[PDB]
Amino acid sequence: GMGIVMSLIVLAIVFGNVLVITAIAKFERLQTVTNYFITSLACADLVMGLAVVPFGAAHILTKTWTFGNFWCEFWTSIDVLCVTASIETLCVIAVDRYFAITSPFKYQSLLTKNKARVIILMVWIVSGLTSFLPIQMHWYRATHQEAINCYAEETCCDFFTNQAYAIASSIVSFYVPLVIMVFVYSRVFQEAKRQLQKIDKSEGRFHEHKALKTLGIIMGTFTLCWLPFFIVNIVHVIQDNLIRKEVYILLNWIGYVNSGFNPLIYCRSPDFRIAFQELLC
Amino acid sequence: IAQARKLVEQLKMEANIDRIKVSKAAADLMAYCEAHAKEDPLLTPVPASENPFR
Amino acid sequence: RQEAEQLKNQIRDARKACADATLSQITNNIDPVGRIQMRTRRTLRGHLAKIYAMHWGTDSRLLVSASQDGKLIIWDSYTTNKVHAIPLRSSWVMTCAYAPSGNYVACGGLDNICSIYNLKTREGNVRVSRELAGHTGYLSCCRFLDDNQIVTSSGDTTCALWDIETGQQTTTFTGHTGDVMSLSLAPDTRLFVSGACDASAKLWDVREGMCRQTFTGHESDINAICFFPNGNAFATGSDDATCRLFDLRADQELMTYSHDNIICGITSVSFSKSGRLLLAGYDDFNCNVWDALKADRAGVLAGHDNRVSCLGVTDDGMAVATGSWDSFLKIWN
Amino acid sequence: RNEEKAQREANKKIEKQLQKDKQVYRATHRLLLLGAGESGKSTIVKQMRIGIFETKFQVDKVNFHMFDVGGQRDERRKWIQCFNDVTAIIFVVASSSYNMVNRLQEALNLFKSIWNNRWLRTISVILFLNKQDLLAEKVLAGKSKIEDYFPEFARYTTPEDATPEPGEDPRVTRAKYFIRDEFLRISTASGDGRHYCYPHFTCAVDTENIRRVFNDCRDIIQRMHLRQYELL
Ligand SMILES: Nc1nc2c(ncn2[C@@H]2O[C@H](COP(=O)(O)OP(=O)(O)OP(=O)(O)O)[C@@H](O)[C@H]2O)c(=O)[nH]1
Ligand SMILES: CN[C@@H]1CCc2c(ccc(O)c2O)[C@H]1O
Repeated sequence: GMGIVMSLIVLAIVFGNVLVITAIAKFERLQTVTNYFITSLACADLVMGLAVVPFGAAHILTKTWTFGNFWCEFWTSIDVLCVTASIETLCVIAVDRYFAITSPFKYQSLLTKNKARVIILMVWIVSGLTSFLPIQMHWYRATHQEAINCYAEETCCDFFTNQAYAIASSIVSFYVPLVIMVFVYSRVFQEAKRQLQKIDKSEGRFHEHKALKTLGIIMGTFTLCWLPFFIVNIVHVIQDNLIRKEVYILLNWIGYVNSGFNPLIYCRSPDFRIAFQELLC
Repeated sequence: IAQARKLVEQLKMEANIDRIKVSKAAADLMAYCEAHAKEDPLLTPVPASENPFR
Repeated sequence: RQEAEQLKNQIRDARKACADATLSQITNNIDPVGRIQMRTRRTLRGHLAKIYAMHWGTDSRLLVSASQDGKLIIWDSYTTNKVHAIPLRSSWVMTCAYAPSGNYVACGGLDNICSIYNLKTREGNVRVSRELAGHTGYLSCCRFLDDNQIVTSSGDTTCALWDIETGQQTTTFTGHTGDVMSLSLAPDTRLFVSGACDASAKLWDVREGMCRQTFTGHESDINAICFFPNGNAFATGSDDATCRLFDLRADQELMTYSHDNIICGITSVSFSKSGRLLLAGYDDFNCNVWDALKADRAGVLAGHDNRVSCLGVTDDGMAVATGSWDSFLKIWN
Repeated sequence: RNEEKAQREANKKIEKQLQKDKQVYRATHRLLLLGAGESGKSTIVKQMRIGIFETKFQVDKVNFHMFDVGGQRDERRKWIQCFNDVTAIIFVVASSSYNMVNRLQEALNLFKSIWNNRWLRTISVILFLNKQDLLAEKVLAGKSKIEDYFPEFARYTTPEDATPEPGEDPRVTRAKYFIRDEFLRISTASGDGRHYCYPHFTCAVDTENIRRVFNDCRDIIQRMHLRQYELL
């Protein structure tokens, strides 16, 4: 049963991400500045679903890591790299939507394909500098008896960090983008209300749930998927024995599930539906 | 009143012409198409050696 | 005034007496052409806005296109290389032409004037050579009779023959009621036909300057007109989703090309080198290939994401070029 | 052999200039000026300045490009497909010509024809109801009455939301709002939410007619983006 569920999750993630990527690549009407960020987000989710999930599933089911310590370190590094680079792209998408509405006249000059490429490489470099660099140089390892013993054991693959890294990585990956997204979407909601109020005043007699039904979905899925884990990450390092090891993995997998929802949230436009009808059937 | 006269004069110059039967005209068109069907790259595909766009 | 009704009755009676058979009744045993499948070979990019006009060269290698952004680019089909790019004084451009000798290019639009550009002469950068004025309405089409004379049609319900050296209307043609939308020249350049917005097509004489015949079979404005390679027939297409073939000698319609699953307009028509295939562009984002002698569809051209507004076939009949509002050109084979 | 390399040199130079022109093309807004006739288009053009005719004016470092087609005069408009991708259409109508020969009904018919076109299905209209003082004069004077030419005016009453300017007579504002609602009804009936209408009361002495267009275009672009992102 557990294997069936995990295989279904892997298949769903891979299918959705591959479909979105090939739909963007095949056609020319879907190649705009906005779709580049969506392409980058779809890449990380595919790499996440293709690499991280199968090996974590095998480690959970077998209850024993059957590879060397090098592979465990590499797997942890790519896990952090994929998680970091996926959240930070949603912030970029939100900022682009913010600039498209509040300043409509200067939006064309503000963002260009070259600027989009520069931003994407900057995001990926920042994501890579916080995952491979501190892990491969062994700057994140803990210094207690269980951590040392399990590092020594060749069959371990477990997570043990000190306070500084567990705080810094969590802050960079989650907490900085959250404030930006909140501010952006609040301002967008205010602009929508202003326009709706103008329309009603001008021509109301002849004739805000629409904005809520979208913004609430967008923010709620992300928050409910990634908040509990990034709270318990700080909690279990702040004080010991409060958080069991079996809840850390559960919350982490709940966060992993979010990779399979992004294509539904961000690719529901009529153009994407038409493109999907062509490639499929 | 001149416009009516101009139209009437024009109608008289397009009714006094020598017309042929539709059968002969259709036969002529069919014969031309059949004769020149050999030299039609779109109708009969040309080999890739002679194709300049491939 | 009532004499016109009697005169028109005599014309209909004679035209009814001539028709003793149907084009379909004699081209009934002809084997069909089958199915024709064409694939895109080239795609030309560089226009910032939608495209209205396009014209091939007599060398079957170079072509010109016009766009609403205010430019006029000359392409190289074989290598996909831009050769020239002429900025236009007025952005709104509706037509373009390419000279038979390859030394000039015409232009025109909503400014009511026609401009002639000099390409292969002593011009490192292309510069305006002449400007022809005198129309009181927007231009619709223009074709080069020679290196010194040109014929144009406008929304003034009139067509004119110009002299580039002096810049005056040598001959003017009158008789249409609505705007003239297209024209085409005969291979010998002695007669030409035009299609207007009053659902009527007329046959003109270049030297004499007087109309000869009138054909009326459409229910709406005629948008495109093409001329049979033989020189004794022509085909038109209107925005009621019908193409019709007329015969000059018989002075009547021969066959109509329509289907019940299409209801959009028609923007362009063109024949093939032999004349067996009729290619027509529609508002349904695509193009259709017809059988001239049987009125049966033989294929379909798809790949454009907006209206198809231009269509042309090379002089050697080797390739087909289509322009669209998606600011792209495609070559089919 | 060297011929192929020679052509690519000219291709690179041409493609460099096309990049500069794309920046200008996407940073400018095109407006179409349309009027019924004897409405006051020339005066409206004159105040913003301070075949075909084009004017340039820039407000708040934004470039606008206005077109006035006057060479083509006909009752049928087949050139109107050329303006599929304009930002807005400016419609000018003389509000005081409700009795002279009816010109107001002809303007309403023209507006209805423009609104329901198959190609202008995503273009908003900025409406300028011109000649306000003549209307006020001939309404205050009892020489003529509106209900003689528009029977529906008898049963019409001013709405509670109306805010007349100080010192204005109730009859004048009733007439103004009736004429405005005559256009607003046509605008609202067939609209699907993809394009609206922005009506304004203008005059010869007005000087703020260049800010109204700026504000309306900003609203148009903002609403288009909001609708695109499924927020409106
Ligand atoms: N009192 C008054 N008169 C105006 C106003 N606008 C225009 N007029 C007058 O109306 C006359 C005709 O208006 P024009 O400014 O010529 O506009 P137009 O060229 O007639 O407009 P079209 O006929 O549509 O081209 C002019 O002589 C103006 O003086 C206005 O706001 N108030
Ligand atoms: C073992 N799983 C890791 C553990 C810690 C961690 C993750 C993701 C992003 C971060 O910034 C982290 O610090 C998780 O994917």
